[PDB]
Amino acid sequence: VIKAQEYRSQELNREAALARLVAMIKELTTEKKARRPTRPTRASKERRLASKAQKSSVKAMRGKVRSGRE
Amino acid sequence: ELQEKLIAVNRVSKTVKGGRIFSFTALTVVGDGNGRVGFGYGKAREVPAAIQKAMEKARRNMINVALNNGTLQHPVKGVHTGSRVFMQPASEGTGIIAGGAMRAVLEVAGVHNVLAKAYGSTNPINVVRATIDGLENMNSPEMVAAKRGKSVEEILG
Repeated sequence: VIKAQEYRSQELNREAALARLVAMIKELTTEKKARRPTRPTRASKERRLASKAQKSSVKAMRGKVRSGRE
Repeated sequence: ELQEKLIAVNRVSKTVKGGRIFSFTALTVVGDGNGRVGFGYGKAREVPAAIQKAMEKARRNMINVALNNGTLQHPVKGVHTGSRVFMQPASEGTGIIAGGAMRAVLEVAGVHNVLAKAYGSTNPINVVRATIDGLENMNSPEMVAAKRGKSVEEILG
């Protein structure tokens, strides 16, 4: 339901009503582009693995030096 | 003849231009089980060499403890570098009730019954030093009766 009364002229008002209709239908039927989910970059995955391996080596060196070769 | 005990073996690092130089520090206590106890730190590139160095240092840094039939003479404190050790004599069936690095010191020293407690830092090197500090802080009744010109009975009577 549109009410076009901007103008003293009925023909101007009729075209304004049709223009409002077209603009509204366009804005309401335009489809939002879908958002595909992104993953972590494989560079970051390798970073995770590398930090993990480095801390692994440090923790292996740390702590308990048992066996004692004695 | 002389009981030896390895308390801890640690891996230390030096970080040179090429990378890390990993070394091993030992920590041992020797003692005749009759009031003579010493500790040796020792450190080398390999663990058995570190242990041998520590044992050879402990054998020559031994002190004398005046203990009363396998226990202490009186409650004693032994602070060294944030490690506060509290030892206290116990009856002849209690056993060594002591934490790590105190247990070895007391066992090689010949204290068979003791109620010990470690406060503050429990770093083994400083705990061993603190235990030995307390054990030499200990006084015998004869030592007290010699300090205060007085009979042993007049003291402990």
